Amino acid sequence: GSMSLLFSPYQLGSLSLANRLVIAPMCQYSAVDGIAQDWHLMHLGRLAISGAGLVIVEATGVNPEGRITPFCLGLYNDEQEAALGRIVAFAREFGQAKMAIQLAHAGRKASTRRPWDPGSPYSPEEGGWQTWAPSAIKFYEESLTPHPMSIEDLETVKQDFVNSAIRAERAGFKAIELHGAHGYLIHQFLSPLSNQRQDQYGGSLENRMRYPLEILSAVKHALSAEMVVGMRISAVDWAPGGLTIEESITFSQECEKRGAGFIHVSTGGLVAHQQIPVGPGYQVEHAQAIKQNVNIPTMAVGLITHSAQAETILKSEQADMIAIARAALKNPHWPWTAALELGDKPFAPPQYQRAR
Amino acid sequence: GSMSLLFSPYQLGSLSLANRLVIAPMCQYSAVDGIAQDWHLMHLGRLAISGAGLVIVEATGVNPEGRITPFCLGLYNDEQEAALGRIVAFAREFGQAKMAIQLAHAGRKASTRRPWDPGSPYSPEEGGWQTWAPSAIKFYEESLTPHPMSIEDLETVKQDFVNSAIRAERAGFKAIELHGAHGYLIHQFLSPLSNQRQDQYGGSLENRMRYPLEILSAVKHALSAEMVVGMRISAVDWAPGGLTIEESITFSQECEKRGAGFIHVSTGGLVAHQQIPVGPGYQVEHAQAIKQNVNIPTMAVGLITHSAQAETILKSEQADMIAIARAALKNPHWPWTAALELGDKPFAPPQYQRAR
Amino acid sequence: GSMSLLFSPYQLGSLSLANRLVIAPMCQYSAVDGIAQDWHLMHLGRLAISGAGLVIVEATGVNPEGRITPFCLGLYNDEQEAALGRIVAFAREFGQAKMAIQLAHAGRKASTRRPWDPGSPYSPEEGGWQTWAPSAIKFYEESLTPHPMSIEDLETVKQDFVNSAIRAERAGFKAIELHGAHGYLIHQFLSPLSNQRQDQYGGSLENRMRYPLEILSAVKHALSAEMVVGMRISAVDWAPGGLTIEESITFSQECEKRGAGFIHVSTGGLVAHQQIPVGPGYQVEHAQAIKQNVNIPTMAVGLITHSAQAETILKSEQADMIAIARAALKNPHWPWTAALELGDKPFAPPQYQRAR
Amino acid sequence: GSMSLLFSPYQLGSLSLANRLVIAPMCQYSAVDGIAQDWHLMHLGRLAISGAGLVIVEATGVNPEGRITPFCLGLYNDEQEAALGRIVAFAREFGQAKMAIQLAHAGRKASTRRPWDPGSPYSPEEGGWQTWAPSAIKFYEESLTPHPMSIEDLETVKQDFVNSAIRAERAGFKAIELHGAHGYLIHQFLSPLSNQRQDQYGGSLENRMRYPLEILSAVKHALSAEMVVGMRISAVDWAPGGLTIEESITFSQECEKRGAGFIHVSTGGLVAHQQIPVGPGYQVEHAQAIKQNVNIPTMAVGLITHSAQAETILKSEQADMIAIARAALKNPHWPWTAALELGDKPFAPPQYQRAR
Ligand SMILES: Cc1cc2nc3c(=O)[nH]c(=O)nc-3n(C[C@H](O)[C@H](O)[C@H](O)COP(=O)(O)O)c2cc1C
Ligand SMILES: Cc1cc2nc3c(=O)[nH]c(=O)nc-3n(C[C@H](O)[C@H](O)[C@H](O)COP(=O)(O)O)c2cc1C
Ligand SMILES: Cc1cc2nc3c(=O)[nH]c(=O)nc-3n(C[C@H](O)[C@H](O)[C@H](O)COP(=O)(O)O)c2cc1C
Ligand SMILES: Cc1cc2nc3c(=O)[nH]c(=O)nc-3n(C[C@H](O)[C@H](O)[C@H](O)COP(=O)(O)O)c2cc1C
Ligand SMILES: CCC(CO)(CO)CO
Ligand SMILES: CCC(CO)(CO)CO
Ligand SMILES: [Cl-]
Ligand SMILES: [Cl-]
Ligand SMILES: [Cl-]
Ligand SMILES: [Cl-]
Ligand SMILES: [Cl-]
Ligand SMILES: [Y+3]
Ligand SMILES: [Y+3]
Ligand SMILES: [Y+3]
Ligand SMILES: [Y+3]
Ligand SMILES: [Y+3]
Ligand SMILES: [Y+3]
Ligand SMILES: [Y+3]
Repeated sequence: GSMSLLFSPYQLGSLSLANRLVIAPMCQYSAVDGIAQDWHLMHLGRLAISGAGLVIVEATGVNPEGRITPFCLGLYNDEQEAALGRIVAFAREFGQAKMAIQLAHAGRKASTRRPWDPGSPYSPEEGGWQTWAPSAIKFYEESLTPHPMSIEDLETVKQDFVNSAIRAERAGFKAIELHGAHGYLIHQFLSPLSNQRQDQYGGSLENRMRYPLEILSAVKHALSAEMVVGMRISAVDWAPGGLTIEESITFSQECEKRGAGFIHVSTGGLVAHQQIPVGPGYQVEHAQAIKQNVNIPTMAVGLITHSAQAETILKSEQADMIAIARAALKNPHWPWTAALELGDKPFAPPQYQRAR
Repeated sequence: GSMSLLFSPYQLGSLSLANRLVIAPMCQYSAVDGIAQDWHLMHLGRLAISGAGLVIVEATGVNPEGRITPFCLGLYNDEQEAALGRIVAFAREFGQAKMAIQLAHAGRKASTRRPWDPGSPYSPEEGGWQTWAPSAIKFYEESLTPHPMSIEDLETVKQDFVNSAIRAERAGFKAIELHGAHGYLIHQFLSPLSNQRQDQYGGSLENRMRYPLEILSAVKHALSAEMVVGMRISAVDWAPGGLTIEESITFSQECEKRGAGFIHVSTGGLVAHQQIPVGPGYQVEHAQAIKQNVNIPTMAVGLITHSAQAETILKSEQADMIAIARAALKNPHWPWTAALELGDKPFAPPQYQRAR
Repeated sequence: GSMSLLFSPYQLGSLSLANRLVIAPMCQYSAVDGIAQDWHLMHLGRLAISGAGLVIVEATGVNPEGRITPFCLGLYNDEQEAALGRIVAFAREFGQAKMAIQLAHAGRKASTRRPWDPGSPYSPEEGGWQTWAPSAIKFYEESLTPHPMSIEDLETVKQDFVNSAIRAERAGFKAIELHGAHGYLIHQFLSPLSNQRQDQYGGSLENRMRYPLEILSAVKHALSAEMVVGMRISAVDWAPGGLTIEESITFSQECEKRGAGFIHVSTGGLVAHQQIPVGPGYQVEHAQAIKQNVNIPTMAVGLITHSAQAETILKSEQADMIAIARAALKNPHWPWTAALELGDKPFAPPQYQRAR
Repeated sequence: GSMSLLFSPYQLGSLSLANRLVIAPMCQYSAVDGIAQDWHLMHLGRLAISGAGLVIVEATGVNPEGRITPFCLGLYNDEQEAALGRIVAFAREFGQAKMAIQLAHAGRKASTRRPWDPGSPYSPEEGGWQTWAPSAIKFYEESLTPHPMSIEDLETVKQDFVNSAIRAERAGFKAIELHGAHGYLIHQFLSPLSNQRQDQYGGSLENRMRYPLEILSAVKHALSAEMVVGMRISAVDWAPGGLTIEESITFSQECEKRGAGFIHVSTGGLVAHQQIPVGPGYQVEHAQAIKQNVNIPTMAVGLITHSAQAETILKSEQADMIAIARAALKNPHWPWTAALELGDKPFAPPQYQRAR
């Protein structure tokens, strides 16, 4: 690349990327017992040949109770690892995208239904399960009060993150994103609205960061040095008394000190009474606040739908990388059109080059 | 549908379609021994969820020597049939498209390379094969002169079409398109530039139509009556002394009498010295000529790239159905954008409805 | 031009046009006593530099009572002629469009309000006037029954058309379009729903065509031979018992025999109880019916909004020229984008070439 | 407006604007003796009905020698004022834009040719004139060395700015933009590359700002209090030893103290050996630097071509208003399309509402 920043090659730690465009993680709710299915090969295989330099696989539960739904991906046994490795192998052969995976634990937001099947969370008798959380504070008022995690629970989930990370590297993923955003377990520890613990893992900012930073360090220590481990954050909670940009800056700096390779900057998701001023680029200001206070790449996301918008965000130095989600659902070849509009050569596998 | 013709439900014989939009067949050159691969599940699965009412699988050889390349799909053994049936099953579960397959024999254009691997056709020592044709007339001057087919050769290929058709119906395909276009075997019989036979299968128009009409009747007789069997034609050869629109009208009328369910109207492909006046809708006039002389649905194709162009073709009654190929490679969700521009509700699988 | 038909130079009679794109006439309702104002210089000057090869000025009344509204253009005195000549001179200096004007008489549809001021027609005491028509049959039930025109009335209006044509030629217009469409005076004579006369100007088709053909012949005879005089028609009435495409074909053939230079093919407008199947290219079929039966250029119009749609209409030979109206109101530089989409050089005046 | 910031009503000093979209000044080189012509009515009248809330008329010379070219607008006599007043009156009748004018003196860049007539500046005997500048330093090496301005020259040109401002207010303009950018006279004083004076108007930053700040204060004092007077700046020179963003921040703050109503942030234009990193939004970072240090509205400009890009600039608080130029030449109804893409009601005069 030469004409635009968006499609110029970029170095993410030890990982050489074809460009600065990222496909954000998007849950598909199409797995069986956490095992990726034909849908994921069709869905992720398309994103891998889209032209983006990095594709982040949807939130993947580190243990059965960490899945958002009974239909989410998991990475806690050999059968799930083999299915994901097959998809990574397809991406290696046909696309120019590096494959990353988002390791997650849904915390108090687990055991829920597909978004297109509205209703209350699955009760244990309906095939659901009781959730875990830093504190016994509910997100869904209609379901069971979450189990407050003991010190041994913290070590169990942390080891599950480590084991899922080791499986991911073995399956061929070149980067890992820890899901500390959108109201799931790590975010639940970070924010005072959900963390009311009275030990050293709740209260002050340093206490609320303590367990998420342990997970990051433990994951980084269990992987080879060339593996990239990043953190997706919710920089603010959009609710009174929640996470502030100053605290998220501090957390992002602490993540960098422990070897995080990038910060993926999102917002919201912690409480139902949030008020989010949704609009084009409504989270770009938060990405710029993070980028100006860390020395690792920052990914912006949120209603980024046009190449000229994406390139301005990079050129004006609001972020280092552009992530898109819904624009890629509408047009999975968004990078093709975007590269042409910016004057760069679009990527296309040989099978598709008669349309180029 | 209610706002446009393009996205109003349509009946193709006994086959109820969600709309009048067709994805034209597009060779992928990604098979192994004729067996569909992961690429085809990714490629065809996406087209099946695109919103189109009908997806026509790429040209599939009825026997090993009928493949265009060593990397084309085949439908002459159980392993190939099972792999295609798996893709059809994916379409039945997630998409609203009916699945069709184009049964083909490449004739004198067989045993060639991938289009992105330029070079001469594969010689027999390179893993290629000598081709079959109605007459010993070469398309590629650098390769072997094709073997002119005897009467028993005609019956062998005809039975191969029948067997592939039976396999296709068993694999779940609801429609079959016989490939009588683009310079392959059936087209080679139809045109005087390639058919110089001295028996009852060459010479007059009725002789040149005789063998293609036999294949159609044999295929239609070997399948259940609710199966749709259509014919893709090259209405003209774009070369002096070749097929004329009057002859293609006659052949299309003869196809209807034999039970053909639709006519898919393309042009060209027979000889290398063709001069094609390519441009937006350059084959639509040929589709209107066929439509005005037959009582079965006519599909138009050829540089149809915009919804307003497609809808005008239907409203002005130049054709009954719209086929797209390259526009679907560039944007596999073309029907999504097209439906919105025409004021109709776009189709999207539930996994993607948060982008709708 | 060389890449598309739409932007290839075209010969309209003795007029050499830059392309085949026409801006259809569009009433602006912004005149004072029929005199063009600053609005018309802003509006028509923009259309003249748009890139279209031909701009047709809105329906211009040949006498005060022939105006649709008190705010319509007129061409029956020196002050109106001078104002229009100033606009034609602006077009000559900056644009590549030839200037045409639509000469009209509203007949029984005259003396009405601006479309954005809904209400009954202006009564004579409100500043309106009683209308003239072939028969005493109302379009608006709330207004005065129109005067049925006597023999001297026919001669008077015909002479008004002649005088306006002479003024138009003197002001610099290179083509004239007679408004025989959309339910106005000439159309009122053509259709049996509005013409119930008992003399030689009503009854048979030959009688209903008689007065419109006299106007055409008289206009053609009064102008220099290189002036182009065309006819805009309503090919059908979209009402039971109205004009048929067969009758409009005959009238269009009679127009050519009198020296008409083109047929502009529209539909509707005669009666309020019409049912029009509106949609993209819904009048293109009617244009093709006329084009196949005359040897003068045919202009298609009606929801033509995209370059690929326009080029398909020309390439498939449904019409000889493409007319647009509402697409040019939405984007007055529609030809700029259209030429780029078709691969041709877009026209731009030197003041705007830093955007090219 | 309510759905987007770009099309929400905005307060610019005492001026109520329909939205936050600005049409940037664009020289047309179509005047005669500084008098606006039919071209300017066509061009500026279209911009006034485009939907933008503010239209800035092209750089207008405060005296004959301050014009960039012999074909630029001037505002130093009654005939020029009356012609501009007739355009403002057209805008007031049909559009929703408030009208502003850019008052300028080209300094050492005066007496040049139309951009589409490349060549050396007009010499005095060819109808050109010798230029004035803070120092006898040439921009064009082929022309006469500019006159270094004496104390009376400063007072004379300052009075010319005052007189033109009074004429502009009398002609109906509601805002004035002083042209302190793009290498013209005021910019020539600000930058050390062009200002080498040894008196109190050169040397230190305080000295280089002294004369531009006098012009602003004198213009502000001669107008009514409700008139808006802004400053267009070149925030950096893109050349070694030129203006820095720190210096432009200081100048912008000094402008605010003396009553400037807004800062319009551009860059470059001072020296020919500049190297500008052109790209989408390449001047937005400079606008944000100004916005973060002043309490008056800041306008961003420079390759802003898409609504999502423009809205992101506002929502992420890089600027308060969006200015477009070349995008408005390509599509003068850019605000119409932009409002629809952002979900707001587009503005259209009643004559055009049948296209909405
Ligand atoms: C269908 C869907 C699934 C998503 N799943 C995830 C997820 O698993 N993990 C995550 O961090 N974000 C998820 N998100 C949020 C996106 O990653 C992204 O942050 C959000 O959609 C805003 O970006 P966009 O406007 O480009 O879509 C999902 C979004 C959608 C629409
Ligand atoms: C990559 C590619 C593969 C194709 N393979 C086939 C094929 O197997 N059988 C066939 O009948 N046409 C084939 N075609 C031709 C298309 O079906 C279609 O008729 C042609 O591309 C014109 O349509 P379009 O302009 O919409 O692309 C292929 C076209 C492309 C671009
Ligand atoms: C505002 C407006 C004014 C029009 N005025 C005229 C007219 O004066 N004479 C005429 O023959 N048609 C007139 N028409 C009809 C158009 O010329 C054209 O035939 C019709 O709008 C369909 O074309 P389109 O879909 O491209 O707009 C007008 C249409 C509009 C929207
Ligand atoms: C034809 C043309 C004329 C221009 N004239 C002026 C001018 O008179 N005064 C000025 O400050 N900028 C002028 N400019 C610069 C623009 O105002 C604007 O700052 C620049 O084009 C970048 O914005 P854009 O990318 O939206 O076009 C002109 C630009 C163009 C293309
Ligand atoms: C036939 C009467 C009339 C024509 O409209 C005479 O010119 C009235 O203006
Ligand atoms: C200083 C002389 C001059 C510069 O503009 C002003 O009078 C000449 O017009
Ligand atoms: Cl293990
Ligand atoms: Cl999520
Ligand atoms: Cl083919
Ligand atoms: Cl009309
Ligand atoms: Cl300038
Ligand atoms: Y323990
Ligand atoms: Y920087
Ligand atoms: Y019909
Ligand atoms: Y009379
Ligand atoms: Y022809
Ligand atoms: Y002096
Ligand atoms: Y703020």
